[PDB]
Amino acid sequence: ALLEKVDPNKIYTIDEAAHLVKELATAKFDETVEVHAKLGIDPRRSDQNVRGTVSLPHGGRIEFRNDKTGAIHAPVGKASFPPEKLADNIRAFIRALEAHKPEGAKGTFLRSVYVTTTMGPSVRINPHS
Repeated sequence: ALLEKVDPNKIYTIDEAAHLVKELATAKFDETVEVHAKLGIDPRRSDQNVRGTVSLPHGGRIEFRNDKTGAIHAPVGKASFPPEKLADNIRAFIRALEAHKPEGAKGTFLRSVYVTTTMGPSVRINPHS
């Protein structure tokens, strides 16, 4: 079972997650791996809008933007990808995100970061790993 391979309370490192999202993807087609991050901003305030692009080391087409709840979502590869390639794409997105903490936001910028495939449990990850 998948549920028992993921600890909902545990925070995983970028490497661990990459190797775990492969055991969660069971579909016969190739699921997309997606990164989500709840930002330390206020959706209410407009000068706290995060919108930038980034080139994935292993891919390339990706531009992010905060949603109505101050959250950022982005695909970082396919579940078929070798684990080390997912791990690099995950870091490249974060390291890029962190450079955009708006001047008008006080507090931790990365409040929660997790990874998911098209179906299944989410994998909470330590972004500083």
